Amino acid sequence: ADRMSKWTSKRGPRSFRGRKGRGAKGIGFLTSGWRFVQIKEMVPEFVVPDLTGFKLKPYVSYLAPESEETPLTAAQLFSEAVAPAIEKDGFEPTQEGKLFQLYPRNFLR
Amino acid sequence: IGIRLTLPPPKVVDRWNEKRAMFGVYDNIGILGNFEKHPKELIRGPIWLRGWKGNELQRCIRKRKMVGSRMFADDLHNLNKRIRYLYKHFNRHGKFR
Amino acid sequence: LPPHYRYGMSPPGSVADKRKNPPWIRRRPVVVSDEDWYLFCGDTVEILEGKDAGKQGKVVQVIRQRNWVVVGGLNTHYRYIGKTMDYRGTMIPSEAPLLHRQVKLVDPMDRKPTEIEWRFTEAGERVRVSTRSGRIIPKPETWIDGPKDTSVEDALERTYVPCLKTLQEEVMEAMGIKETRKYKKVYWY
Amino acid sequence: ARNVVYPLYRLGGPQLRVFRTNFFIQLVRPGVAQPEDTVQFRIPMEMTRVDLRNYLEGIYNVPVAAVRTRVQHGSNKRRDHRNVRIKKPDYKVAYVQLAHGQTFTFPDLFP
Amino acid sequence: LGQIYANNDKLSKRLKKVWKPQLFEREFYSEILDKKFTVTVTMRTLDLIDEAYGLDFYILKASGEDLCSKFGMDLKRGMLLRLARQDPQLHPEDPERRAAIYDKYKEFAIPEEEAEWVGLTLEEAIEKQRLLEEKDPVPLFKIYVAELIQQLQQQALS
Amino acid sequence: GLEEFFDDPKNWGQEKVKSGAAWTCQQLRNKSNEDLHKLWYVLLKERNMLLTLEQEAKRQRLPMPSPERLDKVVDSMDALDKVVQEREDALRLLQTGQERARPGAWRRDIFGRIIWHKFKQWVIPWHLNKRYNRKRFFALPYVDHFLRLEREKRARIKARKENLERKKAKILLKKF
Amino acid sequence: KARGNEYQPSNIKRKNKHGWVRRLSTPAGVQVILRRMLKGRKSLSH
Amino acid sequence: LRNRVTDRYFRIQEVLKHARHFRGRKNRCYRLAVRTVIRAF
Amino acid sequence: VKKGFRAAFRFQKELERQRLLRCPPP
RNA sequence: GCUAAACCUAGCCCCAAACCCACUCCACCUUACUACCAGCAACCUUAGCCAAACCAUUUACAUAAAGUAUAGGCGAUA
RNA sequence: GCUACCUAAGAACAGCUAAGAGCACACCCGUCUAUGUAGCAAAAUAGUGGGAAGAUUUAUAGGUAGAGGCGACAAACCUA
RNA sequence: CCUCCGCAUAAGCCUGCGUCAGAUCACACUGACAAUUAACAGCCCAAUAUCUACAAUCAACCAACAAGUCAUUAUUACCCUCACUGUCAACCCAACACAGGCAUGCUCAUAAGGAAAGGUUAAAAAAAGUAAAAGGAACUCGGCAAAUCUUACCCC
Ligand SMILES: [Mg+2]
Ligand SMILES: [Mg+2]
Ligand SMILES: [Mg+2]
Ligand SMILES: [Mg+2]
Ligand SMILES: [Mg+2]
Ligand SMILES: [Mg+2]
Ligand SMILES: [Mg+2]
Ligand SMILES: [Mg+2]
Ligand SMILES: [Mg+2]
Ligand SMILES: [Mg+2]
Ligand SMILES: [Mg+2]
Ligand SMILES: [Mg+2]
Ligand SMILES: [Mg+2]
Ligand SMILES: [Mg+2]
Ligand SMILES: [Mg+2]
Ligand SMILES: [Mg+2]
Repeated sequence: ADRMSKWTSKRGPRSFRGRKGRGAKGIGFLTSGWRFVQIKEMVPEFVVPDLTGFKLKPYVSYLAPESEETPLTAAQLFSEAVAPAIEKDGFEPTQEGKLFQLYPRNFLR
Repeated sequence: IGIRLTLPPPKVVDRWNEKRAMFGVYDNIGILGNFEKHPKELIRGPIWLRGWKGNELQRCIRKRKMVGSRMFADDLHNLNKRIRYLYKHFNRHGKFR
Repeated sequence: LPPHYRYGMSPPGSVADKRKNPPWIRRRPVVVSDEDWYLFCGDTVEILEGKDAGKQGKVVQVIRQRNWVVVGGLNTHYRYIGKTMDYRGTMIPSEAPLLHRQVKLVDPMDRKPTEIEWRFTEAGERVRVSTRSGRIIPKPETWIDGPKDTSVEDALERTYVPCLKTLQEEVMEAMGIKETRKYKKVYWY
Repeated sequence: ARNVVYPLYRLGGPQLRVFRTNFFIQLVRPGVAQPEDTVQFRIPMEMTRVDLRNYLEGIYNVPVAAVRTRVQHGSNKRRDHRNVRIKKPDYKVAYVQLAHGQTFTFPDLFP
Repeated sequence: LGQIYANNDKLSKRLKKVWKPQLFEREFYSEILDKKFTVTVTMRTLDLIDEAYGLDFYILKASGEDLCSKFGMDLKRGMLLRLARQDPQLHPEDPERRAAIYDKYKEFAIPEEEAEWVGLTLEEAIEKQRLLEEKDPVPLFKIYVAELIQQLQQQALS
Repeated sequence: GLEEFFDDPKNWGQEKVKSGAAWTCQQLRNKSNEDLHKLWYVLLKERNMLLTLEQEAKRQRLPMPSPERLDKVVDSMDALDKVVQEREDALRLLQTGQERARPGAWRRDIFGRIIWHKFKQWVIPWHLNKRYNRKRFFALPYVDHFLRLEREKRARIKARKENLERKKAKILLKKF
Repeated sequence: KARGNEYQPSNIKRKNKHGWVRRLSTPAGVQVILRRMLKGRKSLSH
Repeated sequence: LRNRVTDRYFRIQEVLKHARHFRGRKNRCYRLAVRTVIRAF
Repeated sequence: VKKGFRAAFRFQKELERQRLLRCPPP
């Protein structure tokens, strides 16, 4: 009668076992006579690029010199897209009619 | 066997410390400082018993009045209990009544 | 490592250390430092007290949690190594750690023990300077690439043209992926 | 991708993309003599069978014929000096059958 | 909520007693709001109203700690607001009448920014405050742009 | 293919493999978005391979050829994550002016302690969500006492800490 | 007869009887939880 | 404990030196020794 | 670990005496 | 000569001062630690042991005035 | 989650004789004896026995809680 | 030689006699490594109205009483497929590797599953059986127990 062991899908009776799961993220819904309905849009499609002719490697040669850190804040970013502004003397008010919403995230990772 | 084998590290003490050399100084401020202050203002301790003797029960009572409102719930409760007990012990249980 | 850990000669992730200080020991901790710390790994230092009193030598290891300097081939006492079978083994002179204050720094010109301060020089900037004598005591201290190594040119190309694009959108553009659909709003709360 | 909030797919909405995948995987030697063409991986719990299939197809360009996952229990028995139970972590195992009769013997490392 | 001695002698039982007041249901007109409210009123309340003459007057006159009802407080607040704004309460065809009514209660009638908060609980007040100073955050980009503009202006000047 | 899950067949059984340094953040910052993405996949495969190797080692009762490399890779990955995330944050700030993407708010629960309730994402409005309305966000008077007690406990702990520190200092002084 | 085994386990019952949700459901239950928290228990509810 | 006893062994000895030559526990066990010793005296 | 010293000293003396009794000098 | 003994520093108590804590990501009121769909809601004198040698009204919860005026089966006591 | 009573939706009852019938398994209870009494057991074992198509036995989930419940009243039973 | 047990499923427990390495009635004890793969089982079913008198008992005759366990229709809405979790064991509740408790489906002497005797001696006393001359209740509170079986009569 352990209180200390973490409650999981292995632990209960049949119904309990059926219900819980691990952190899987469901891929569809369930209907009629327990027929699962896998929706393609719910499934995450991995957007892998082509690595042919890609000169970067997973480690960096020791000979590369040291340099001090610079946390990329917003001000810096603005400065590095301020030339056009300067010339004048590129911004969204809302982003509700936009695919990749910056605030209440749509995009994954 | 409770007693111990190796005799302790020798407790060296400086009797001529800044504390003990100037102990009792100013203590006696009134009788030769035209009573600006009392020596009961010299004593630095708990705010309730600062120039005031008392009993056990009396002390408790004092604590409850002078501090009570800013005491920790549990501690306050304990104090109250003590007071209850103490009163009973004094006013009833005992000898010579 | 838990609290009240005793930093011995062996490092905190070894077998010997484990043997000495397992997770359930409960010894008395040894009292001792400041960032104003002048003894480094590789410095030449003079042993004031104990064995080799007056001798100089190079510093092998510094264990600064215990204010220790380990001197190379000095302050030595003798340890048996190997062994295991029913015989001698072999005989090493192991090095005892020296608590600082017993160990002073040596000048390069004089070869004498000196007390040191961290004076900010005009050259730029922070470095040791001797009090009794003058001048600076400095400091202690090839590659060839592999198959999975970038190179110095390819690391520091810098291709980041900063737009207000997002990584994802840019990636999509690069791909040539086309999404005609749009996201229906959701009640987050 | 593990430990991320998944956006809510309503009905007409877009495909869910994973740019920069979070979970990473390890292929292992089978313990109990499997058939030729079966490959045994250790999936991180949150990743699905379908996801695994997709993952293999994209990043490694392998022709995956079928996938069958399974949740292995990691032992809770085993205690400390304190008598507190150290739990070995529970992990997910994946039986991935290759396509085209490709075949795959797990190679000898450490010769 | 209290206790009684049994026959009003102390040497009998002490025994607990709840004296309840006599509640009634009554209609009530109010000239300030123009509406007929049905309320759980007691006879003392009625008496008080009579003394004060109008119900509205009573509501206004009677202090918040003697009113002893949240509904009453709310009503008072509403009345105050009405007094302040000078809202169309009786609409067209009765402007003169409205004016007269207002003049009847020339006394009272606090500035509008005080009358909003009258008869609120603490929590309610807090909520109101939150609502007031809510606002979606200002994009930093805009701020940056402004700064840039300022800089440009400065440059021009020098 | 599945050849990528192991390293070069030359390196099997060496006990020492050369693989220099992690990606520092500055370098990552200097690189493009697409480029970064590309690098990520390179990293990922390597990581997987390393994991596999580790597993193999565990199986065989033998030690890893060079376990620092795995660590380095991990570090690099972390750096990459940080850089991109930072950029995203900056973008968000520029556009909407929001620290954190996922929305939430300060909510007092049943137990009285104020929590950052992160918002969960739904199809229907909160007012007719049957489950959400059960999840109550308010205290009631029976909690205040408990809160007070908790506070007191916290204070006691703090006191203990502080006095202990003082004692230690005193001891040190005595010693030297 | 032998009366030692009063306990006769079934998880569902336990969860209904003694679960977090049940505790939450009343003020008393809430108070219990609070008390446990104060004490510093590793398992507040079942 | 403020002030508790350190010189206890000695007290025990003070009785036990006389019981040294008795039979049985009496010569070891203080509780028994004391009674015997007193009687002897 | 009790608070005293005198007792300890006494014990030490006793021990010494015992030692003397046991293995006396020439 | 075995069992054993022995050992200081872990920390803690009382104060003084000063008003505390609480979001890496993810999860957590449904069977908490559970990605994703149409219903209710908090406030309501403490009591009793005990003392009165039983028990039934009753029985406490800075200094000084003062244990004074008062109260009280005019007693316990307050 | 024991037991007392109930609610929901379930399950079980061979064989022979001819209905809260008879004999008699499985199941339920527990008459008498012996053993056991720091026990195999904080009420058991061996036999012998009452019932065993019914006011039967029983698995699951829910309900009634102490100034109470529940009770074919034994002042039973309500986690030794 | 036993088999009054066995294999499943349910509930419960949660890696608890698999491999290697290691130590210390006799050697399931510690560390590492491995394992249970869905088709079985859970995890369901878009609205609004509208329909559902005639048991079960081989359902057929008979025969009842306590009166019962398995259904739609109309209209509108609707192309997307097989995700997620249980799957080990010599096992649960009785403080124990406890003669006790423990639902259902098959198996009714077993094709499963097991071992009453560490060795020796053969005293008393004690326990469980089997034995019996002649007699046959003379036993004892009582034919309790045992053995063979069955007559009559009260009380309640
Ligand atoms: Mg009394
Ligand atoms: Mg008395
Ligand atoms: Mg009496
Ligand atoms: Mg019958
Ligand atoms: Mg019968
Ligand atoms: Mg009776
Ligand atoms: Mg009776
Ligand atoms: Mg099985
Ligand atoms: Mg038992
Ligand atoms: Mg067999
Ligand atoms: Mg045997
Ligand atoms: Mg034997
Ligand atoms: Mg005979
Ligand atoms: Mg006779
Ligand atoms: Mg006779
Ligand atoms: Mg008989």
